[PDB]
Amino acid sequence: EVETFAFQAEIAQLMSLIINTFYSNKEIFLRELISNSSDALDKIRYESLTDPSKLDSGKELHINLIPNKQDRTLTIVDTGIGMTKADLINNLGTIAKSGTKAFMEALQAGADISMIGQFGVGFYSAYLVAEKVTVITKHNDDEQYAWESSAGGSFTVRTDTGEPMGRGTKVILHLKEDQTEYLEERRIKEIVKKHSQFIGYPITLFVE
Ligand SMILES: CCCCn1c(Cc2ccc3c(c2)OCO3)nc2c(N)ncnc21
Repeated sequence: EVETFAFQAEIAQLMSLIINTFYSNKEIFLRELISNSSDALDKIRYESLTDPSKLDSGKELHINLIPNKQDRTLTIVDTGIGMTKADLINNLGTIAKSGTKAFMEALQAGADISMIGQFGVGFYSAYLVAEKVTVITKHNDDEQYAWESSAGGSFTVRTDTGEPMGRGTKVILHLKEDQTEYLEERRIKEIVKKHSQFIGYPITLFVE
């Protein structure tokens, strides 16, 4: 069964801003997602130092970038801590409420969209390039879930029956028709080198 939820009004407002504002420097979505992956990998690494069994779901700590021109998706995969149902439905939105307010305040005063990551809401920059985002995630203490949203004020959560992932998160970007450059090897390499060159985990860019 699929459950449908409304975003909090402030998140919905953030998403509409991201979708609606004219802003050409869209490529920053990728460093925001890689940065989120890096934080998640830091988290499981740290937690495993006092409970080694937390890596029974997989010892390798890495990031994969997987373009698929047939499906028109760019997927950012990590083996980080993953997210629980409670994260997906309630807790991330709760935390994002204050970040959104600060960000939207910063934007008048002359900040720009590239600075979104300073406010803890960089995930939503995915909507600069994606018409739909699907997030598949597995946390040690919980089941594998699929979260999905095409914005418009709602998202869904379902238990995921797909290929079990062990532990971590896949963000599947269903790209807008005019954003297929982010499926091109040379373009992704350029962006990673420019914005994500010092991430402390291997980033493997898959080819097609
Ligand atoms: C705000 C950072 C924590 C939430 N989070 C995020 C950011 C985020 C925020 C909101 C989200 C979301 C993801 O999926 C659905 O809603 N990415 C990851 C990740 N790769 N691994 C673990 N946790 C993540």
